[PDB]
Amino acid sequence: QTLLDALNVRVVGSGERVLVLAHGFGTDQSAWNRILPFFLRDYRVVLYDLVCAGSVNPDFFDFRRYTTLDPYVDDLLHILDALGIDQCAYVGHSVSAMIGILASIRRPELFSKLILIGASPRFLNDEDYHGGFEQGEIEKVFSAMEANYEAWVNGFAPLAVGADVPAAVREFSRTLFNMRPDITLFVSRTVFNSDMRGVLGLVKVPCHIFQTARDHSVPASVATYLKNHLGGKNTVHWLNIEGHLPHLSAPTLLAQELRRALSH
Ligand SMILES: O=c1[nH]c(=O)n(-c2ccc(O)c([N+](=O)[O-])c2)c2ccccc12
Repeated sequence: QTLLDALNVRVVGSGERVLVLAHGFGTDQSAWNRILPFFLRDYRVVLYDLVCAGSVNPDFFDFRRYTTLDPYVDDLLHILDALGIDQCAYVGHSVSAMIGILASIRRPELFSKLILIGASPRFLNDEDYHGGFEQGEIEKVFSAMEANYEAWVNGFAPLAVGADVPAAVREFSRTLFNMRPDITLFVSRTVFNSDMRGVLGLVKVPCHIFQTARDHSVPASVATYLKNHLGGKNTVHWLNIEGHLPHLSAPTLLAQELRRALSH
């Protein structure tokens, strides 16, 4: 209840079937603004801000608490229990895909299906696994972010959007620049340190894996990896959308693909 207020929980739409939209890194729930109109007639939509969002009071971001994805999972389950949700479809972008995977292992009855967008269980390369990033490269990123946060945002946002969609570049820049820099750096280490490979097989809920073309954060092989390793019935959607942020860059097409996945 003070948690619902703290994380800007919003419930809209005319339907009864519950659809949770959970934003990822560098954004807030406003990233779903252009999807949302397509779900109000036939869903009950639940949106919230991760505690790291620039829209959330930075006083709530307890560095002693939010050291792994688990406490983010506790926030998500607290919200669904407080709303009296006993079953939903969940859409998680970026880190929210991994949050939803973990939540479903904790509460396998709460989710009818997960829709994962721009999802990766591991970013760092090793001898047996390609995530797309070297440890040395990530360190240099953290240094740049510390040196000049604004410059870092303005250099990274075009790469994350990927396609030449200047409105989405401005929009992602906007929400990243609203995040407090100390929070952004800490969350960025949470993201790069994540390793969800050992838990994928514990998932038993069906997963739709939405993979864009030329996603700077997620090589194509990682979407294949999720399809092979998630424990339940998996479907890969190879979206006709370029870049990591299809909800910002191609909302009308992403909305129709979500509608299709949520039907069957
Ligand atoms: O240089 C980066 N390259 C990246 O691809 N990411 C990143 C990794 C995972 C993601 O889900 C996102 N994202 O933008 O939602 C971004 C970063 C995430 C935080 C900080 C820096 C970076």
